[PDB]
Parts: sequence; C-alpha cells; structure tokens
Amino acid sequence: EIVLTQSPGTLSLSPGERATLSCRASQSVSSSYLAWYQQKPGQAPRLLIYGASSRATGIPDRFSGSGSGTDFTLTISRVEPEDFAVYYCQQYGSSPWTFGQGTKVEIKRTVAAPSVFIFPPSDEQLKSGTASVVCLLNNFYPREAKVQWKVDNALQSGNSQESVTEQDSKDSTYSLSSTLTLSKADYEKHKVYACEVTHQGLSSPVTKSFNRGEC
Amino acid sequence: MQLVQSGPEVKKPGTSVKVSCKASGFTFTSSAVQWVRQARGQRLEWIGWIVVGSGNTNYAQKFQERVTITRDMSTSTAYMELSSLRSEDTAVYYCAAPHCSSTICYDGFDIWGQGTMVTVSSASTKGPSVFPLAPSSGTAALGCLVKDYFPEPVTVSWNSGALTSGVHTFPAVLQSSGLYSLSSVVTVPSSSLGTQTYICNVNHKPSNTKVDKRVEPK
Amino acid sequence: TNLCPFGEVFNATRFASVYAWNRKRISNCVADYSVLYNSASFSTFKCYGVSPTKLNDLCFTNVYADSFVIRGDEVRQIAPGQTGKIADYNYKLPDDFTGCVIAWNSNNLDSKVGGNYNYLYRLFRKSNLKPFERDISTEIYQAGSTPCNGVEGFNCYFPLQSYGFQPTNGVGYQPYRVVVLSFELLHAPATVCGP
Ligand SMILES: *[C@@H]1O[C@H](CO)[C@@H](O[C@@H]2O[C@H](CO)[C@@H](O)[C@H](O)[C@H]2NC(C)=O)[C@H](O)[C@H]1NC(C)=O
Repeated sequence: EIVLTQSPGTLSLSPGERATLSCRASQSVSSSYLAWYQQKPGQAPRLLIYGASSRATGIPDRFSGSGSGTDFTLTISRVEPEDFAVYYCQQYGSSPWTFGQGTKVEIKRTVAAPSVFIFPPSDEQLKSGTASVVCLLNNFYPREAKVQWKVDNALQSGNSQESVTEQDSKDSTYSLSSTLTLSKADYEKHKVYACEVTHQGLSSPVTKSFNRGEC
Repeated sequence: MQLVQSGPEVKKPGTSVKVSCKASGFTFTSSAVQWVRQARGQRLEWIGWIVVGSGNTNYAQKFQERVTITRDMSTSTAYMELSSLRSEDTAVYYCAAPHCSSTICYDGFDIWGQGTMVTVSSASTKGPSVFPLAPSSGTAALGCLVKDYFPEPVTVSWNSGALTSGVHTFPAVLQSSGLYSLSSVVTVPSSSLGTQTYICNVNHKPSNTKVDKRVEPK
Repeated sequence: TNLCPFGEVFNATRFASVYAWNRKRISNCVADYSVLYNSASFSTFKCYGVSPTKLNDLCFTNVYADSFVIRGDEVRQIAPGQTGKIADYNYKLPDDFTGCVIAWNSNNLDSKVGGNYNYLYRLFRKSNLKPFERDISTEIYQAGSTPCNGVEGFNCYFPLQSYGFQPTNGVGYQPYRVVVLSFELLHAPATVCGP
C-alpha cells in the first residue's frame, strides 16, 4: 500500500499570501496519475489538479501543481478567501489508489482570548434524571485550547466531551463547547463546579465557577 | 454535467447497504467509477473502483470480501454494496468519475457525487430532549442543549429563523449511550436580556419531532 | 471428386474466440448444401444473395468457412448491415455479402459449471472493423491522453473480455457456435461444385 504524507499538518495564512502544500510518497509514483482536491466542510471534493500538473477545467489560475518521483506540491499564488478549506492528494497509478491525510488551510489573524461562560444544569433535566453542565469558549484564535473541569475544586475526567465549530467566515474565530454530564445522584454529591480554560490569549488560566443551587 | 447519489441510510450492524450513482450529461459508457468514503472530520479512504465498459473491479484488501461494485448501463448508474457492516463503517460515501465524450475521456476524477451519509449503530431511532441554558447573572449568551437523539440530522433555529447573528450550533458528539447530543448557543447584548425573549425550535426529521423551548434568564 | 471436409469445420472439437475467429479455406471438392439446410440441428440458417437449396447446382473457385462462438443474443449481428459489439469490433459481414450464416446452441460443449472463461470478445477498439477483417491485438486501450505503455489501469483497459458461459444461463446468454460460408468466384478455375 502506497502511503501519502502531507505537509504541513495545517498552515495558517492571511488572505492574499502564498500557500504551498506538499504530498510525499513512500515510493515513486507515476506523475501521470496524481491529483489534488479541495474539500470544504459538508461539501464533496472539487478536482483541483490531475496528472500532477494540469489544472481542472474551470478551476482558477490561482492554483498550480508540480512534482514527480516521491515529491509533489500544490501552490496557491494568492489565496483568495474562497480557498480556505481542506486539500487532499490522491495517487491513482497503483492500486489501492490511496489518499493523503489532508492539510487544512485556515485563515490567520491576531490572537483573540476566549469568552468563557458556564451554564449550570437546566431545571427540567434534573427532573429527567441526569445533569449536564456546559462550558462555552467563545470567539477565540487559535484552535488550541485546554478546558479542565474542577468539581468542588478537583480535576475531573471521564464525563467530559467537547466539540469545536468551523472557523467563522467573518471574524475568523473558533468556538468550543465542553459538556460535563453526570447523574442526578452524582450531581448532588458536590457543591462547586468550575471550568478552567487555558489559552495563548490569556495571561493566566481563566476559571469560571458556580456553587450548586444559588443564583 | 453531474453525478447524483442515493438517499442517506442508517443500518444495524451486520447488514448490507447499497448506494447508487446516476450519471447525467456525459457519455457514461466510456468512463470509470471509483467509490471512496470519509469518516466525519477524517481523511478520505479509497474503497474501490470499476470500469464502466467491462464491469471489472478493483478493491482495497480492506473490503475485498465485503464490497461489491456493479453498474447498470441501461439506466447508466453505478452501485456500491457493503455487507457485514461494522460500526466503524459509518461515514459519508462519495462516488466519482471522469467525464467522457464520444471520442476521449478525462485524465482525472472531475465529476463527484454529492455523497450519501451511512450510519451503522445498533441504536434505535429516538427523538431529542431539549434543555435550556439561561444567561448568567457587556454582553451575555444563552442557548439550548439538544441531547439523547438518533440519527444525526437535526435542524435548530431561533425565533423561527428571525435571529441569526452570533448563533453557533456545534457539530453533535456521539455519547457512549450511542445517541447524539449537541448544543446551540447565541450571544446577545446584556442590555437586551429583559426586553427580548428567545425560543429555539428543533426539527428531527427521522422521528418526526418538532420541539420548541424558551430560554428565560434566572 | 473428393467430398468437402465439413466435418472438420462443423464437428471440430474446439472452436475459436470471435476476436480471433478461425477460418478454413475449402476448395477442390464437391459440396451438397441441402443436407445442411435439412439438418434440423441448426437454430440459424440464413442465406444472403444466393438461395440455399437453389445454389446446389452452382460452382465457385473457392468457398471460405469462418467459425467462432458468441452468445445467442448476438447471432443476429452476424448478418449484413447490423451493428453491436460483435459486428462493430469482432466480425463484420459486408453489405454485398453473398453467403450463408449457420448457428447452433453449444451449451453442452462450451459451458462449464462455474463458467468457461476461455472464450473472449473484443470490447474496446478505436475504429470499427471493415468487412472480413480479423483483429487479434491485445494492446491496452487508451481512453485518455496518457499513454498506457503496456500497464493496465485508469483509462488503460485490456481490450478483450470473457463471456463466462454458465450452463444455467438463459438462452440469450448461452453460447452458440457459428459458421459463415463465403462464396468466392475469380478467373473461374471452378474447384468447389455441387453434386
Ligand atoms: C457430425 O457428427 C454427427 C454425429 O456423429 C453427424 O450427424 C449424423 O447423425 C445421424 C444420427 O442418427 C447419423 O445417423 C448420421 O450418420 C450422421 N451423419 C453422418 C454423415 O454420418 C454429422 O453428419 C457429422 N458431420 C457434419 C455435421 O458435417
């Protein structure tokens, strides 16, 4: 099986800058069968480049591609905002026609601190029998962000789960939700519930907490 | 021109699923069709391919014994059938082909299908329960937590679509129960917290569940 | 005054694939064609230009006997003016054909449980055959701009495909054996005559 390693894992560029993504193979591959595709979240791939060099009909002059042997590159001369997406390289000369891991082309702006809020369990969820408390990191950059749960002031793992949005097209920020779900009986075993978020846009780790049953 | 695929499918483990690729606007007889799949947020994976004229197939060893690629030229469509479905097989399945004229074919896969979402889980269909998240006592935020549902597609809107600025609906996560939960939030000016009121509406098409809940600060 | 060796052609143990159809030239013998028309063993016996019983009083310099196996649904293409994968890419009779097409079911000899895959036909070719041409090439078919250099793959297809006859096939998919008799006359040495 031909392995395809893509580099870098993700590069971040201000619009109009130069983009250079690379695809490297475990052994030499025919340049006649190597392709690059641009995929945006939710959508199907668009063919960008075929035969390692030739541009797909209707794709803008922005995109170009070259390489041979084991090294291939795709170059975006001036990345218009429509070009921020995932890029996958696929060889199709030798079966199986494997793919690369893909490189993510995100848009780069100045560091922005998260706007972290904490939501205690809804009144009726306790009636239902469980208790979910959510922590919301809002409108930050970069994606890297560490959320630590402290129940009663103590580090908690095992019932946290987080999810991150796509980059907002306007202000180029991510937002993350980390939900902590326990049972009502487990929920009533502790007093103070806290969310401790670490971010590069923060001098000190910001912790937002509440005491159970008071507002 | 285009490639159109079947609907979305949800199947219990160990069964089969067969999705289709109808070609329009190019001489289908002379092209080839390749099937790939992609886990949500992961890389693309090559399943196999087929030569439209001859029906000969090639499969990755991962699926050699479980996948069957066929085509009916009469209706000019292709089919991928996956039997003995594993849980990890849940993904969006894409089908691609090179557009061809009477005389020559394209040297790359340019035509792509829209994708078919295929979910493999023992979990039976369940509607979601919606739980408010009220603002904390110069701007504030609120939302609703849509939890314990299956399968994935859920629509969420605010004030029947009137409020759209600053709304973030996170992609859902799959909890160990095998059901899904997501949360949808929005930020408003703190000044407007008392004058304006916010209700969220969720449609879960699979279970025919339309639920609205209010978010009232306290 | 020796008899024509039809048993060599009709009762041959092995028959050719259509892309490589085999033809035996038969000359300097006496042919009785009415025994064939009344053989009753043939599901197809269609003559063009000449009449089947009427020409048993005729003479020719040489008669050619071309033979091959196809599926039943394709026997109709072995006739003047027809189209399809066989007439276009494998064996084409001319518009001005003078001769006969003879066919019979061969499921009991050429089918095998699990499929007999030795019999092939040409699926890919850049141009249609001219009448009575035989293409035995196995060059990979280039369906795109990229040369194939003898390696099968994307846009690079091996040109021959197998019929895969199985005995439980429906009649249109079971194999039929075909003999085409062509009647040649030139400069009149008159070597093959009726009784
Ligand atoms: C090919 O072989 C067959 C069978 O051996 C011949 O068919 C005739 O079959 C009947 C069956 O009752 C016999 O009585 C005849 O004697 C057979 N013919 C002869 C000439 O012996 C057939 O004639 C052979 N030759 C062909 C078809 O050209």
